Amino acid sequence: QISVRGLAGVENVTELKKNFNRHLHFTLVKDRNVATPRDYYFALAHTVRDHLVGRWIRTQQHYYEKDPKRIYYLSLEFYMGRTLQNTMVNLALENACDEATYQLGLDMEELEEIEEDAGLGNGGLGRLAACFLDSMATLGLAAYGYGIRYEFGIFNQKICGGWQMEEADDWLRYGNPWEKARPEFTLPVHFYGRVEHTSQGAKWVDTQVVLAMPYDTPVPGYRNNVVNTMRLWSAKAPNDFNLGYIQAVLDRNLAENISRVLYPNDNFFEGKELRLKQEYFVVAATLQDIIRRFKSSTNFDAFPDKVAIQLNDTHPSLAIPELMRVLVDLERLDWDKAWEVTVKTCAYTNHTVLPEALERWPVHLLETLLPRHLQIIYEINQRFLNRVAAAFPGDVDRLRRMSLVEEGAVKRINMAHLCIAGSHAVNGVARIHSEILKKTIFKDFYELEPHKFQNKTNGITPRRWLVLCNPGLAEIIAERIGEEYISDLDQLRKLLSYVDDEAFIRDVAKVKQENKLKFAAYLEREYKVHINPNSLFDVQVKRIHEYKRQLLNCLHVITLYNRIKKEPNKFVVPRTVMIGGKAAPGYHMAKMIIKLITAIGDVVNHDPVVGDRLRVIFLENYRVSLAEKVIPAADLSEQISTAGTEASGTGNMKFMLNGALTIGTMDGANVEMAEEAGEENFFIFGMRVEDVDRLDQRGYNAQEYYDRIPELRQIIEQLSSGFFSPKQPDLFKDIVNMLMHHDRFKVFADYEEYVKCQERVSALYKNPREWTRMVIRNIATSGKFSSDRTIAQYAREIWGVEPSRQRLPA
Amino acid sequence: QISVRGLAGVENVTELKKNFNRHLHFTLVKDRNVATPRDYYFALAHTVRDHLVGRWIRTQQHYYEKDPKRIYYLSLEFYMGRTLQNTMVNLALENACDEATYQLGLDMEELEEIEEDAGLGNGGLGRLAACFLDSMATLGLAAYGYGIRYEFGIFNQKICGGWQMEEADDWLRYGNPWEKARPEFTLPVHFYGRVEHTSQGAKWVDTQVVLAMPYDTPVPGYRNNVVNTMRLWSAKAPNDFNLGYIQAVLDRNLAENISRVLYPNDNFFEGKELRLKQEYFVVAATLQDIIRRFKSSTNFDAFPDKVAIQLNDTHPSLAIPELMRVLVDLERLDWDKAWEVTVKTCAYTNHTVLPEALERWPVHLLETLLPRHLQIIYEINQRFLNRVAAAFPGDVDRLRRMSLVEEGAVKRINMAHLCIAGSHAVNGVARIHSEILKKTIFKDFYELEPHKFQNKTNGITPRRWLVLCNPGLAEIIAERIGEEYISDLDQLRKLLSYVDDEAFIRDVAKVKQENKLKFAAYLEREYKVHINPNSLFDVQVKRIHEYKRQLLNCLHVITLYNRIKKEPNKFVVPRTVMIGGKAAPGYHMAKMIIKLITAIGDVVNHDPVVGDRLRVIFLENYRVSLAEKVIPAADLSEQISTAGTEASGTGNMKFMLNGALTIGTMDGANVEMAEEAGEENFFIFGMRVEDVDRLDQRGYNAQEYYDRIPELRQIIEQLSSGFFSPKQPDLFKDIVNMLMHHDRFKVFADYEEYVKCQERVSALYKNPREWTRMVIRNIATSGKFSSDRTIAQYAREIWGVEPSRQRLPA
Ligand SMILES: N[C@@H]1[C@@H](O)[C@H](O)[C@@H](CO)O[C@H]1c1nc(-c2ccc3ccccc3c2)n[nH]1
Ligand SMILES: N[C@@H]1[C@@H](O)[C@H](O)[C@@H](CO)O[C@H]1c1nc(-c2ccc3ccccc3c2)n[nH]1
Ligand SMILES: *Cc1c(COP(=O)(O)O)cnc(C)c1O
Ligand SMILES: *Cc1c(COP(=O)(O)O)cnc(C)c1O
Repeated sequence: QISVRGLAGVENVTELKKNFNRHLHFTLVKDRNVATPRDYYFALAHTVRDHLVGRWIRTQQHYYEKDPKRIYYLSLEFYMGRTLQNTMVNLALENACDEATYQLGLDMEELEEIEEDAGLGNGGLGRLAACFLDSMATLGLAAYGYGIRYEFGIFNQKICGGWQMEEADDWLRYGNPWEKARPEFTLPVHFYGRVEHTSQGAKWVDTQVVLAMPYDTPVPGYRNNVVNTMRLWSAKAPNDFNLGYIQAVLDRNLAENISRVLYPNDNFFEGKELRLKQEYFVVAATLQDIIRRFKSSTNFDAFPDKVAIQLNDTHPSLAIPELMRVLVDLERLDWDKAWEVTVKTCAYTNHTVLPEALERWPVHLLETLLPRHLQIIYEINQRFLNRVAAAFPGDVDRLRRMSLVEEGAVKRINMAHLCIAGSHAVNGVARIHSEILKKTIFKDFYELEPHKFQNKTNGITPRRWLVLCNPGLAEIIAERIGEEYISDLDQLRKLLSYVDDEAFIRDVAKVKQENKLKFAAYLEREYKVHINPNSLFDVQVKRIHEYKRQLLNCLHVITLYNRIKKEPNKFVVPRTVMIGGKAAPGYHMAKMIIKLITAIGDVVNHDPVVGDRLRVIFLENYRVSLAEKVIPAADLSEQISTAGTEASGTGNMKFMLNGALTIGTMDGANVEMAEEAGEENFFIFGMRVEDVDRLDQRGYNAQEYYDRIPELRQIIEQLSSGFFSPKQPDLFKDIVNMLMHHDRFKVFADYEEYVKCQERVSALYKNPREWTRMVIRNIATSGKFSSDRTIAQYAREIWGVEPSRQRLPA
Repeated sequence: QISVRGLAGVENVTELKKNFNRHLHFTLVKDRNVATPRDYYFALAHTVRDHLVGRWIRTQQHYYEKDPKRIYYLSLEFYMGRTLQNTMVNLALENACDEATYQLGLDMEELEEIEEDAGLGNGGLGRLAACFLDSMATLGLAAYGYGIRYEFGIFNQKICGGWQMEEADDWLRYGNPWEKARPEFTLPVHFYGRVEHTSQGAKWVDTQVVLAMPYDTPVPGYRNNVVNTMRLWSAKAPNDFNLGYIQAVLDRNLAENISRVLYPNDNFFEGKELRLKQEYFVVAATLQDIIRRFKSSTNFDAFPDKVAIQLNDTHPSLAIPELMRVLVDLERLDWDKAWEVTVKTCAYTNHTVLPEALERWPVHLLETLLPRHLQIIYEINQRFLNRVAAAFPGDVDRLRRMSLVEEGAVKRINMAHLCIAGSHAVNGVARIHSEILKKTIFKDFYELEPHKFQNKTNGITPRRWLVLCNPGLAEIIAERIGEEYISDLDQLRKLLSYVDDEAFIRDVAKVKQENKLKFAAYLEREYKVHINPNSLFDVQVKRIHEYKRQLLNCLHVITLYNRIKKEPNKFVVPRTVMIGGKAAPGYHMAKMIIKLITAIGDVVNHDPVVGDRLRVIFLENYRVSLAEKVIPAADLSEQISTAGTEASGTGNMKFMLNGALTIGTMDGANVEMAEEAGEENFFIFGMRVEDVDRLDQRGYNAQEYYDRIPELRQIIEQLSSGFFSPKQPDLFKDIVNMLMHHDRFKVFADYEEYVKCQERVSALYKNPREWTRMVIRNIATSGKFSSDRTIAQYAREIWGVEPSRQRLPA
């Protein structure tokens, strides 16, 4: 039916149906009378996977014969979401499968909804990994994502009594048609042991062995017949393992626990052993695989011309000492040559400046678990500190601050320092974030090695984040400017000359309305809740965190509520305020915030005076596949972190792409978004970075805001006295308390400017034509935030590789 | 090439090749340049599985429409072995796959060897279950095998320093192309809880829930297009399970341990909780499945006309109280009606009379774990004991002996008594065994209910145990009498009129010789050991156990050795003595026996005076697929258990079928084998049942044999003094000791008659023509021991079902 969904040729359709019935009989062992929709999803999934196969074999083939430089993207997280629609989109099968399934009288859209999210990440970081893979494939790069195949992904979020409950995300229960187990490339990983010295050199002995078994997942490029690989390792016990008898066999669990579960903390370090085992496991098995693949081209000098290893934060920072261990202890290169090889191979992306997110591992942990790596780390440190001493003679304090070893009650290794020492490039993830790295957190490193520091502002793939989740907007755009923008997002600027085209204005607004209608129904059906879809859709979707300031949003919500109650008969632009996100299981305050939100919902949604002027909806189980539904439906995107705390953000970009206006602070990539659209086209409010710092110097006193702002004071009194929790009047005492005495994120500082800015949004919503011209100005300048731009920048400025857009043959 | 292997039609062959390349590309994602033999095995396995599918769907279909009475074979063990060749044989594909693979230049026989044994059993009992399935399918019965899909089967056996080491049998490591996961028919199983009483009735509450997820395996009939199902349950935790966070997820192991590992004790009870959980798990999930299938035909009166449940020993005896629980507590039938339903549904096969193999569960165990079932058991007991009292008034002692509850320091439930009480038929497994049940172990039950007691002598399937493992013998038989014998084994009597046919004599002997050559090479290649293949092949293959008397065999071996040393220049028929079998991991004495055997091998195989007159080979890792190789190669079958201890045996039958003569005691099915062949055609020696009993009454004194038999005394002295263990001279003190003071199995009683009988075997081996006429007389009368005979007897005399041989359509 729509043209960006490709051709539905009579041969293709006939062929898809034929194969759909083949898989149902042969793969699924079902006939047409007993098949459930789950079965139909499956037969469709095997039919689409069939189209990937020749392309996958041919791509892996071509890399063997061309032997280009290979990129290894190492991450503990890959937040994939569903695979079926993405695969159709990338192979131009969407319309033909739609047609094929229709003629068997099945509805594709209904089948698509049965597929489980692969939720192997927490939020922005794992999801960036996913976008990056799609972009690497679309840009023809010989790139491999490497991670852990967790048996349980991010937990499923239930609400009970307005509280978060956690359930295990058992995503493999029904099988994963997308992965291919490769038990033939199983590799040993070593743990514990001790180090002996020979005349030969150091030797790591008496280790426990855990096996790493890889699972391969196809990553198709956008219509280029390139299919790359994501390889994910699983832990398996060896068979002599432990080997009274029964118990030995049952104790094989203790080794396979390494890959059992994703750690669910977003932007927060927890120094547990099982986590460090996860990090060593993925690093050890990957390096052997990388090395094996290099030996099928004695000579390690060429290694950096054949291999780039990108580290996704510090989570795989052990790649650096592991690479040293292999080169020094097993390959017998001298120290300096090995070190040159390592530094030229490795690059580090930093994703955060929150000090509680920075990985600092206790020494006693690394000493029991990885005792050779601890030796290598010390040796790295000593040599690094000798370079600091020679460049800054006498600056003793520099030496202490720059050490990889933190002194203190418990000695720690600062993994970020290890990454900077052992990488040729260190990048941040938006311009302002990269500037903060050079000015504060890594100022010392930057003075030593200015040439290492770079910026690579994040992007999102427009395949999933536009073509796939928003076919109607994709189509009306293609109707005006063609299809070429989908792999060249800068082309969206051509849309500026349509900003006064009456028919374009109408089409952008109609697509938004259709998405609102579709999402409003999805609310009704799956969670029995009624929204007015003429209202403005105010959405804040992201992990629950104090720095992200869902609490600021709550204050605005409660204010609107209080204003309606004071003057009940006054006009007010209707809103639906939707806030969604998971809280880490032990982050008590994030759990209270979820509770505050739903408690506000209970008061607000049941007030008859309110009518349908204000609704507050907490969106349960926020995940990739729910982002695909709500983001196209949003009018207002809330990006309201304290200036200097959100490294980049990427939800922000998703919404700019999809026809929402942004109310945000000058934080993270919001700064670049505003500069691409024009500050007039954005709702900028609040402290700048500079303002937060001025506040830190004289001291943040929240009391001052509470005395000066009567509307703020009423809200605190309401929170305090049990307005929102009449059965437990003191339920929110921890929230009030934090806000008044211990708020690291200056929620009151920004309140007054936020409410004013929220009034300007309502004023523009009153004028549909102008709301939409501004929407057009946003969508039109969202080109920069394509992850294709970001990856082409990594490729040229870090990896030394040319992207191409040229199709491999079919 | 050979005619029992079916047709190799030009269309078939072309089609198999086409599909073989299809699966290699599409299923396996490999091309021809990177494929390993494991890959080729796999593509061949998916190609053959494709031929099963339409037949499987059509069979399950036909049972729904015909609605015949359904048989449920409940066993904790199913010893399957490999599936590929069996499937080809049964679908008449063997020659065409052979041809198809040859033209791709691959050797089928080499691919077949990559398949793992499904070793989900310990020995005779699990293997009988497997033969029974093949026979049920071949006889057209609507039959389902139900068990547990263990992640680890019987351990792999390594020898180190002549000792058994155990390794985990990780048979699913590479996937199982034969099973189809059916996560849609997942069923709850309940554990722990407590019982409340309502006005409604008893109610089992506050239980832990474990999920049972079924895996289906096709069981093809012999060329009849019937394909039955073996359904095996896997344990899965529920998702709210336990649900700080990480630990909850990791603790899902404690529920899934239920299906993790097969208990490895053959013919020995170990009362561990995990085992009782295994037994309840398979019973609970199966009964729900049975019941669900019955409700798609209010009325439970018809239930016994629609369902037979056969219990494989007492291992699923909880079926009986579970069936009561469902009917009484959930379906709300009164007690008596429920009881009538249960007794008419259930039948019990006993497989052993060894008192240490009998399941007696501690009460405190059933009370914590299954507290309602314990109530039901008591109620069953009380009512049963009231029937005993009314039939035998005043016989107080009868009441105590017949109780389901054993009094004692620890109260126990005698599960065998529960089975007899709650079944309409109780059968033993050979005639002499069934007679011992009625005369000793269950004399009291038999006086109460004579009509319940039956015999059903075991059989083996001739598809695996002749056509498949011994194509050459199958073929020379088909050359004379046709192919029809393969599903009608009695037809082998026609072979008696060929007992003086010179060409037949030559062919039987040539096939034996070829098998010896083939097996002798397999020894050379896989385990670097040299056998003379002109020697007589004396094999004893079975689990290692004191009652099976591998020790008797050792004594014979050592005697032959001593005789050669006394008169080194005298002629002696050369032998290769091969003994193989696993020992249960904690059965110390069985572990010492393995050690004695290999220690005898070290002395005997290195004596230059011996030459190649005597070799002693311990065959490592005895399993189904090694039985398929050694049994066709055997000349002499050793079946030498003390009279009254081996319930039936089935190895005995395998060898009669395959051209070995038998030296055995009048135990188990040896008695029927001898009577079918004629006692002249068998090497019968030793105490009868009656003789063992005479010995028990005056007392077994092993000293008396040691004083009277000088050849026996020399052997004990050699064992004692370190002849066989010169570095640890006292290594065998436990063996000598047991033999002298604590031998429950009267090894010395039988020694003297055994050695004499072994001399008669050597005398006949000297005359090839007469050895072979006698072999012919055995193979010719082995018809009775077909498991088709056994199953047709179960079907008519217990299940009330007519077998048919009529093909379903193709
Ligand atoms: N918060 C940043 C976000 O601004 C940025 O857009 C995105 C991609 O660059 O990454 C986000 C981010 N996630 C994490 C993170 C995620 C999981 C962790 C697990 C353990 C220890 C630290 C951890 C740190 N950092 N930055
Ligand atoms: N020993 C008998 C054998 O003579 C007979 O041929 C075969 C089939 O009927 O079954 C053998 C048998 N196995 C067992 C057995 C096997 C596994 C067990 C696990 C736990 C407790 C008892 C157990 C008892 N009994 N009889
Ligand atoms: C894009 C995305 C994120 C990151 O969102 P931010 O607003 O940058 O925190 C987190 N989760 C999901 C499911 C996403 O799609
Ligand atoms: C037939 C068979 C058995 C049973 O053998 P017995 O001699 O009756 O103890 C045990 N194991 C395997 C592998 C078999 O094939």
